Amino acid sequence: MITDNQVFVALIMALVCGYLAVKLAKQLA
Amino acid sequence: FSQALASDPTTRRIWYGIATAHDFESHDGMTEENLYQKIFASHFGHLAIIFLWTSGNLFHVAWQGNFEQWVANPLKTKPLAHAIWDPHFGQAALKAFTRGDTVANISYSGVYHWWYTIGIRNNVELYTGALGLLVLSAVFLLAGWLHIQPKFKPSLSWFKNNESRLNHHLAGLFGVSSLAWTGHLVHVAIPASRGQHVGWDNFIMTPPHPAGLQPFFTGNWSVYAQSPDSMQHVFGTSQGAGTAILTFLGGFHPQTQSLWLTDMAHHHLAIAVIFIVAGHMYRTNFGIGHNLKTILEAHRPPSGRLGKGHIGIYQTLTNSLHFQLGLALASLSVVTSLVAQHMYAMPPYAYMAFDYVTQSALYTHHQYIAGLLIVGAFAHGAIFFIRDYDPEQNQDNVLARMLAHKEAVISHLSWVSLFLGFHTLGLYVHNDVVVAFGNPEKQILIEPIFAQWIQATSGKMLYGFQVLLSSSTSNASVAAQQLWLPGWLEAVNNESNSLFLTIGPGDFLVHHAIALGLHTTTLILVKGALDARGSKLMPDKKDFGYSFPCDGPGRGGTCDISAWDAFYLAMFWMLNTIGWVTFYWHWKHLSLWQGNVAQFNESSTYLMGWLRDYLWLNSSPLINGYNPYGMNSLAVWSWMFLFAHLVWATGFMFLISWRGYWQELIETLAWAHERTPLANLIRWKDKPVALSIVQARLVGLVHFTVGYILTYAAFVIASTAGKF
Amino acid sequence: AIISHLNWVCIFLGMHSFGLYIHNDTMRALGRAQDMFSDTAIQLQPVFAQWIQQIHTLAPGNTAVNALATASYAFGADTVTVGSKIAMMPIKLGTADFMVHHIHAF
Amino acid sequence: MSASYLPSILVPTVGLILPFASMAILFIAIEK
Amino acid sequence: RDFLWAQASQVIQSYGSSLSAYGLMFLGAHFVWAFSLMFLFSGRGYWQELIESIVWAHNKLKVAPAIAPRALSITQGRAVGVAHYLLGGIATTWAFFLARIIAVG
Amino acid sequence: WPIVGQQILNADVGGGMQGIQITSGLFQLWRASGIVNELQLYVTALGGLGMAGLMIFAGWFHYHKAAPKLEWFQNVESMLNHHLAGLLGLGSLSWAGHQIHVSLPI
Amino acid sequence: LTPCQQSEAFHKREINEVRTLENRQANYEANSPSYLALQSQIDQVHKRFDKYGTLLCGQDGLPHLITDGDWRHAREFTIPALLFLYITGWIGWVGRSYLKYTKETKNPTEQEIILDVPMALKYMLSGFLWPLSAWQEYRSGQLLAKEDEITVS
Amino acid sequence: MIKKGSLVKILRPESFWYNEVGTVVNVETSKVLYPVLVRFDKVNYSGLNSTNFSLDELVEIKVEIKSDT
Amino acid sequence: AHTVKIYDNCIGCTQCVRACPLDVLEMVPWDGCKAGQMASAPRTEDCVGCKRCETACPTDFLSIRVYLGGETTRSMGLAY
Ligand SMILES: CC1=C(/C=C/C(C)=C\C=CC(/C)=C/C=C/C=C(C)/C=C/C=C(C)/C=C/C2=C(C)CCCC2(C)C)C(C)(C)CCC1
Ligand SMILES: CC1=C(\C=C/C(C)=C/C=C/C(C)=C/C=C/C=C(C)/C=C/C=C(C)/C=C/C2=C(C)CCCC2(C)C)C(C)(C)CCC1
Ligand SMILES: CC1=C(C/C=C(\C)CCC[C@H](C)CCC[C@H](C)CCCC(C)C)C(=O)c2ccccc2C1=O
Ligand SMILES: CC1=C(C/C=C(\C)CCC[C@H](C)CCC[C@H](C)CCCC(C)C)C(=O)c2ccccc2C1=O
Ligand code: SF4
Ligand code: SF4
Ligand code: SF4
Repeated sequence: MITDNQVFVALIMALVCGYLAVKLAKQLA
Repeated sequence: FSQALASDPTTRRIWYGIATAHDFESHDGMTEENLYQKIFASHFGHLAIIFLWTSGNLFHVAWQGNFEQWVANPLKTKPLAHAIWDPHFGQAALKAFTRGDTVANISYSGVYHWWYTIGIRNNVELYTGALGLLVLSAVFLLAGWLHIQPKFKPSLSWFKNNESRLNHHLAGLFGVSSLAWTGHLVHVAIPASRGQHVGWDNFIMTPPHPAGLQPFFTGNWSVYAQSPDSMQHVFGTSQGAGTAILTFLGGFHPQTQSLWLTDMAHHHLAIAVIFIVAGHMYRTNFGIGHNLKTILEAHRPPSGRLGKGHIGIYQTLTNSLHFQLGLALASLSVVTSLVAQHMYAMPPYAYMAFDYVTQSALYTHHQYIAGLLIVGAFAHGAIFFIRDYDPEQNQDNVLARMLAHKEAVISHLSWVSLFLGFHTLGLYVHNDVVVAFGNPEKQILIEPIFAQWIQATSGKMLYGFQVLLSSSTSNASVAAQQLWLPGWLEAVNNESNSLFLTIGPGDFLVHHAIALGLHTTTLILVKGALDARGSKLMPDKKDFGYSFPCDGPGRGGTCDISAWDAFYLAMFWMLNTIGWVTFYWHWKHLSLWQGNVAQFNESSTYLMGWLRDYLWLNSSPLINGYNPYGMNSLAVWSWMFLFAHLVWATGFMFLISWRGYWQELIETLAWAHERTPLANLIRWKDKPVALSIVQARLVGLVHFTVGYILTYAAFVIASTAGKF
Repeated sequence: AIISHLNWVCIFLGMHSFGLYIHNDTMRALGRAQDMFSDTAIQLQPVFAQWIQQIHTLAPGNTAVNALATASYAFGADTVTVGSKIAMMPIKLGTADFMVHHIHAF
Repeated sequence: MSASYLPSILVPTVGLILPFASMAILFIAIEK
Repeated sequence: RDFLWAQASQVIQSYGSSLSAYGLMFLGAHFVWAFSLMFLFSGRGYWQELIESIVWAHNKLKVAPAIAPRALSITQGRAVGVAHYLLGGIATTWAFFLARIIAVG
Repeated sequence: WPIVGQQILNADVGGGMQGIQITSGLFQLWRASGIVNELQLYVTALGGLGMAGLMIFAGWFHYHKAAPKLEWFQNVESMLNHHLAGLLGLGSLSWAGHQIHVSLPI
Repeated sequence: LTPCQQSEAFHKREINEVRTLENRQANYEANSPSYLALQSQIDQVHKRFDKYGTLLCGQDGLPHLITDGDWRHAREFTIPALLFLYITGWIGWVGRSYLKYTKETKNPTEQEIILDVPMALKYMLSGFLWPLSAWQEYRSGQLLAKEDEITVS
Repeated sequence: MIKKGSLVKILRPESFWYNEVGTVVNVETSKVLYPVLVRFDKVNYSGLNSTNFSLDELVEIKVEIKSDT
Repeated sequence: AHTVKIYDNCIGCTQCVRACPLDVLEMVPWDGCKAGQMASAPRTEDCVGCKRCETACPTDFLSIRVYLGGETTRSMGLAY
């Protein structure tokens, strides 16, 4: 129970990895 | 993502996947254009790391340190760097780690400041500039990515041009940043010098000299040299100083930093002149003039026939990146060893003559990196001879004539390596054996009269045996002794400074040994590049590349035959030879710090004096970092010295025993994996294999290097800070 | 199977016997960890093989009626024979004999 | 300065989560 | 710290006495031991490329021996390597076990 | 010897003779053998020369002069009956009968 | 750096070395024959210092010397201890080279390197005046070689 | 066309044995690209004696006939 | 995997398949040699590259070359 902003940063890092896969799928955009 | 390396159902794929990750010329689908492009991007991704790490160096000094308490009393206050925080550390050791000024645990600074300058006090100052440096580094990276984007790529006619940035990049960097550097060091850091604080709003309003510009504009005389400065000086109080553009002493200044920023200001004046004389030389050598000959891509000219131009034939040197790297890491290495040699006789820092631990850490740092750059230059030179050389084009010159008779050169180099050994080490064995028998006088002592002549050049007028600068009446001595020679003679006639020390036996025989090791190292670095396309043991060596195991264990054996094997052999000599130079240099200061110079020139003649007085006596405060009683500050270092001998000896696992034994053992481990119940459900991905014959020696060289580096990185700090 | 058994035995006797060396050398340079290791220093050492020496102390007379002395004075406790210089001593194990004996076994 | 009130109290996880994250990220990359 | 360090006071501080040979052999056994580091690390391929240059100098003056100069065998190099790693790796402790025990005898 | 100043190795041991100290246990073995006078050293040495020569004239006998067949070596049964009884047995008995009549001089 | 007959800091080393040797010298009885040789050994010690004093020697007591070619010190380098090494070594080397010239012929080359007739080893004494004759024969070696070397390809 | 048993000089496009003196073991008319085997005294690292060689290789080594007294 | 390339120095003394462990090479009738055999390696996919034919290869410079290439399960000689 410490560092709430760090928890949000770890969560957004996992979401950025998922969005990276989505970016690979989009490609042309 | 290399496909040929991808189809490798073993763990080895990852190793080269990181080992050949920077090996861009051997990736799959590699072309001529993409090589320079991605390597250019790595240049920009490398300088960005340098500036990010510089920003961190400045950030931790701003956030932690007693530098404001240091500028007042810089001798007594021991310098600090960054705070230490570790829940593993015992309180008994942290009570000794915290000493000096701060209350928090802070380590001892080793990287002593080069940019002395002012300090900008402590009011929202250094972390802002560090953030600006970091953001400039990031934008530098983003600018590289901007160049990578389509339609914004520079063509090959931007790197491979005699008429290109070889002109404007040269005369433009250390020239604009020369007038800027001079104008922003001797005037921006003139408050640190004298105390003439100037806000960044009126550079014109604040002239340091009594008169500015107008005396310089006159062609008769600068009217700036007729101004001396008093010896008494403080950063805040001038103490009788009479400002001048040039303030040369010619001698050891009271404050160790330069000569009142003389040397400093003279640099970029000379460097700007270096560009004024160079930027005009090669500018017309280029001319941006396309060749009139259309015999280079037309239908009319086919086949080989003739070259593109008798003067133009230099594409093998400009097209190849390994040759350009072999020269960029070579000339910089010449200047690197020169820079290292110019940090003990001409110290540009203040209070280095009074400091002890910090000085011994910077010289050997640049010394080891000098040896590194030398090896990198020669390794890429070998790669240039393998993947880029062509005997059909460079025929009839002197470069192709070399390797038609190079065996004679290798013979002379081998003879030198044997000669300097049988006598240097032979003398050493005589020294030890005759000193052991109780007869140090029977020892065949040696006197480097050549190196003693350097002391005669210092202007001593009491010698009297027809040596240089032995009489002030000689016209050669009278010539140009009007201004700076008075400080010269006064600065060298002292046993307290390091301007040309005394030289004798224990001083010569090590220089003889350094010549031995360096000449041997030179031969080893050169022959590996010469016999790179082929030899008598293996003439098809060109039919592979740089990193390959062997040709086959037959015909006597081809163990360690590739050019990469020559590199892996060369690194061993690098560490030991560059360690000989340091083992020698570590006595030329600890002998005078204790004042007992009679220890060296009397005991260093034999190796036993090197064994008992250095590897044993100086290591007392090192090993006594954490005695079985009260551990103190030198604990972390006394631990590293052990962790070093671990990592170093860890390399002996990868170097003494080869790879097949590990194959036969890993197969037993894999058998036990699936045969064991419960654990049989767990399955891997890439098949477990041992390291490659090339990667084995490379990783073991990594251990033999970093373990040896830490072996000497822990002894210096503790042994020098234990006795001072 | 033979070498697989010996392999795991070697690794267990290595990651501990020399592992404990890394451990203790860490505890000292780290600080107060070696201080709290003293109770463990009482462990292992004088825990095993101590009773073997005590067997040999009481071996004469009891399990050796025709012997008026032990196998060697390295067994007899507090019994020291000196001829101007010490000949043998009741080798009181302790501190790190369990350490070096397992470096040996490794 | 900050002493024991600003950034040094959040460092414990900063100096260790990036190693764990880096090994995890590179392992996910090689698993691809 | 207390073992390999305090022993130099009985092996080196003996030149003024009669135990000087155990210091020379001590410092000279490291020589042959590190001389084993020449064979246990390098390979016959590079050294065989090293002879043929010397044999070229030997063919320049015809001073090349009839017995064709070749490198050591791949197995013989390791046999000599362990021979020196042991000889240089025993004579040091041979000089050490015979160093202190005479001074503290 | 005095050639190159090496006479510093002559350790002052005492007994009117200087030289190099020995750690081979020769003096302890000789004292445990009852040897006192120097004459008993030379007689043993001259008696060792004879046994040393006889073995050269033996290894040169069963070969260039004689030679047992191959059948003489499969007698491992007859070999252990002479190594455990002729060498180990008579050896442990011959030296036993010595230190019973040579113990009292020590 | 002054010579040791005038360097007061060198004779003190002679006194100090004999002083360290004297404590070992006095513990034993001088009348014993096995230790009467120590006086002859210290006689060798004494007879050694006087010759080195003539050579310029370090003020510290560590006796230095000259290799620049100075005619006053040619005895430490140039003439004696140097030229004889060159001659003696090369008297062996050019003798070996002459044996290399006679290393061919009909009898096997391996037999004429190793199992040589002792007579060639007895002829070794031929080279009294190597210099220029050896230079002629080494010219002929390079000549008859006719640049016949290894490929290095 | 030259007679067998001639003293050879190796000028093979690959093996730069710059005129290593050797003798022709035999001459074969089978007509291939690398036929001639010669006694090569310089025992290569492989260990054998005679290897195959081209038609280039040797032209002549005596160079004289009647002026060679 | 590995890349097998046969020189023109072949004498056809079958030294390859004699030495060779898993029979990478193969003797084929040829019209330009003394004995009349030539070594050919069809099963280069199964080649391991142990380099034991260059030992038995007679010629001054060997006649059977195998340049080191990629590594697969067939070329690593592993049983798992
Ligand atoms: C001025 C002066 C002087 C003089 C000098 C002289 C007389 C000269 C010189 C100089 C020099 C002379 C220097 C140098 C250096 C060098 C180096 C450092 C080298 C190098 C080389 C290289 C680097 C190479 C590389 C490569 C290879 C090997 C491979 C391939 C190719 C290549 C090229 C890449 C003096 C000092 C006396 C004094 C002061 C003044
Ligand atoms: C030191 C030495 C030496 C010298 C000398 C010698 C050699 C010795 C000896 C010795 C001897 C000389 C020994 C012995 C032997 C003996 C014996 C071996 C015995 C016996 C007896 C018996 C066996 C008995 C039996 C019986 C009977 C019959 C009766 C009843 C029963 C019974 C059983 C008791 C030398 C240097 C040379 C070398 C070696 C060592
Ligand atoms: C142990 C050993 C192996 C086996 C090596 C293996 C299995 C590598 C083990 C690595 C493990 C997974 C730990 C790796 C982590 C390191 C502690 C640090 C690396 C982290 C980064 C620097 C990459 C060889 O393959 C070998 C080959 C040739 C000569 C000697 C040897 C040898 O001694
Ligand atoms: C030096 C070296 C060689 C060459 C080793 C040689 C040439 C051994 C030389 C030893 C002899 C004894 C020296 C030559 C002396 C002659 C016998 C002449 C002696 C005549 C009188 C002095 C008696 C290898 O073959 C080798 C192989 C694999 C890894 C490393 C190496 C390696 O380091
Ligand atoms: S590296 Fe290994 S496989 Fe290659 S020649 Fe050497 S021992 Fe043989
Ligand atoms: S190794 Fe070469 S010469 Fe021998 S049989 Fe095979 S192809 Fe022919
Ligand atoms: S490459 Fe290896 S497996 Fe293939 S034929 Fe040659 S020796 Fe045999």
